[PDB]
Amino acid sequence: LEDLLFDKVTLSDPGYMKGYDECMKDLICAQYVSGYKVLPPL
Amino acid sequence: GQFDMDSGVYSASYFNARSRGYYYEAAELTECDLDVLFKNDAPIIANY
Repeated sequence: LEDLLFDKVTLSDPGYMKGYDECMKDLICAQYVSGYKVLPPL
Repeated sequence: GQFDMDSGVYSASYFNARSRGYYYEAAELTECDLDVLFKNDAPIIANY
């Protein structure tokens, strides 16, 4: 049920170990040009 | 702005990149005549 709930919701992953290198080559890319960073959860 | 900082995982500044090369294009622009301002009679304010 968690699988179905997370699949059916329109959520994009902010890359926490590769994202800088994914945008390098949306809002997730906008983070590094604007000057804000979305922190990982606990 | 202090020195008796507490522990914690702080967020530091964004270190911005630095210029590595210089790329230039101009399409080989010609020159335009601005001596037409000093070619004929001086225009009248009514007929500028």
